[PDB]
Amino acid sequence: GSHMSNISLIVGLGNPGSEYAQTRHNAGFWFVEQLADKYGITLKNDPKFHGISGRGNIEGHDVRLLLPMTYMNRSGQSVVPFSKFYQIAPEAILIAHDELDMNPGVIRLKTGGGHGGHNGLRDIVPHIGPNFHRLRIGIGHPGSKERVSGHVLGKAPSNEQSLMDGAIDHALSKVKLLVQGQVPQAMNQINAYKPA
Ligand SMILES: Nc1ccn([C@@H]2O[C@H](CO)[C@@H](O)[C@@H]2O)c(=O)n1
Repeated sequence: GSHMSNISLIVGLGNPGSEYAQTRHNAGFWFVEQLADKYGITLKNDPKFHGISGRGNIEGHDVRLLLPMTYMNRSGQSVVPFSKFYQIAPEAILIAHDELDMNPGVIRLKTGGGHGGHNGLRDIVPHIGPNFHRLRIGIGHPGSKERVSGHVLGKAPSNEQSLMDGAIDHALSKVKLLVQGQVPQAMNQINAYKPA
């Protein structure tokens, strides 16, 4: 299975389909797809676990990537059985997701805590507990709670998209630390990112 807090499973949350691919709620997909491309990890169809998944080497470590294809609020129906089958403990899991409570261009590595109202995380924490790592990709908040669906299911304006893209790019460069178990250093160096 997994080994200590070397990250060996990286999950990106999002919704399937071209209609959702550019929406803010797919920030985790963006990160994992870009990471897969950087390291040459093939993301292939994985019907058994209701997702797309891959396995390959990141910096000398065997890592698995997962994009649930369940729709966001059923993400645990992919992540939980996958992690159980491969014997990956929460402490070895990184979940990338959009974060309403942070600005575009802000990114943070967090360990633990609740779902913060994120309905993908809400589907995962009850099963595996909170002690997985999160890459919180700021997307901003619409202001009101009745607007949250329109915000997360919206396509950001170009300035906000550029700010998210730069943050995601920065985080990609820090995955080496994570797969090596250097979570403190990764946290410091990811959380210090500024866009300008
Ligand atoms: N055909 C496409 C076009 C874009 N994207 C993703 O949407 C973000 C915003 O355009 C991009 O940053 C990101 O690539 C996608 O996944 N597939």
